[PDB]
Amino acid sequence: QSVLTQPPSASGTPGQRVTISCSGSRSNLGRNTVNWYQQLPGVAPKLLIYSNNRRPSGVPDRFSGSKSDTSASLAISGLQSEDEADYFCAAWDDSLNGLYVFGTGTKVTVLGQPKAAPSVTLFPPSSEELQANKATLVCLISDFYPGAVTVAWKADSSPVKAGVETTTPSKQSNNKYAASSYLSLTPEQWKSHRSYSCQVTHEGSTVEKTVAPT
Amino acid sequence: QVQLQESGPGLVKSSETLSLSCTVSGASISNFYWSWVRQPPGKGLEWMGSIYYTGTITYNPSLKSRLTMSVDTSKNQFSLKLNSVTAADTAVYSCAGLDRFNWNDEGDCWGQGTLVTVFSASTKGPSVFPLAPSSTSGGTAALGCLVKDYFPEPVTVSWNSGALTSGVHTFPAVLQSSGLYSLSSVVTVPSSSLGTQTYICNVNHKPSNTKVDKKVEPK
Repeated sequence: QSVLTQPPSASGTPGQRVTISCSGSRSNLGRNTVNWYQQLPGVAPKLLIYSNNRRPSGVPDRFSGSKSDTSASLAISGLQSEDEADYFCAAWDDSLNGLYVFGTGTKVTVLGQPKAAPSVTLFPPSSEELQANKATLVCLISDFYPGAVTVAWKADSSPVKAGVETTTPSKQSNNKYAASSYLSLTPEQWKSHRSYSCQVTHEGSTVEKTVAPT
Repeated sequence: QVQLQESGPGLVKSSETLSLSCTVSGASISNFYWSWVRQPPGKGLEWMGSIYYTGTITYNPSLKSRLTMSVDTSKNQFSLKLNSVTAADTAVYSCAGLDRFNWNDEGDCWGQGTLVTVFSASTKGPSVFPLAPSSTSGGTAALGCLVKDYFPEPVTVSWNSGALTSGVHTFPAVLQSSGLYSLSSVVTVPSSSLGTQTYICNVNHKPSNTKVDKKVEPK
């Protein structure tokens, strides 16, 4: 599939209105309608919105959807604990033989404590890993709340295609969250670029660390 | 009235073929683009592919080398086969009837989802690399060990044979698309101790009967 971009985390207190954006492109949202799904652990996604703004029977009216040209939005008014879940937009995309593309997903949290911004540590590949013909960049992310982030990697200033693996956030002893992300490269890729960056997005913050082979 | 029901082994052997079927009731097999999606634990939703009753198929390009889908109109069923599975294919598999051209008025229909776990008796011991402390002031430095490409869980990491406990932070492992795990353990230490104090990570991976001690030194 492709990429519909969503913020990692949307949060509020009880009764507040939360909104979730979805950013796509000409080939998907430009030419097709959008659906919204509510996703709970261990079960199939539940359809909340189809055809941009229509609710299936049984879905309360406090969920509503809107769609622009290549952007879409889901609004959850009267935030309740029961609404805590992951939410995914999705649209057909006219590329290749036809693809159904899900968004990256947005965790909705009813805030149980103040927000907390992530700390980020980035390690370059070790000389001995490079001696074993491999290269791994390590991005460690700690002390954030709510428990969802996006990790994007850059080579110089361009987003990296492949080789990225990222954990789901896990709760620390102090009830904030931690996660980690790994970028796998050949030694040639590592040595041939000027720099690589780990960029972490969380609520109202972005933190980016950069390392260089020289 | 429309009902989709997934069916197939919930526990499957690695390298063998993962098979699931979906039975459709209350709707004609021609009314939808019949589809499979999956969600590995802790990850996002991934569309696997869609099939129409004529046999037209479109597959996620990241799975097309190992995925086949089929439709049996006399049983009102459709099915997926996923070859050469690893732990990376453990996931909630959900079937659905998707409306390609938004021709049906009620939107798509969804099954219940089923968590399928890929089981393997195989093992692989970790590679261990140092995450060296940079060249740190003022105050504290971070150093650690990267424990890469092992299977199955768990591994345990200690520092200086358990004498070093404060400032230690071992991060839960990532499961890579190869089906192997990796994790990092990092300790924060006084910058003033780097030239003098020895720091050794002790990695134990009992399933492979592997142990590694790695001295983590500056540079």
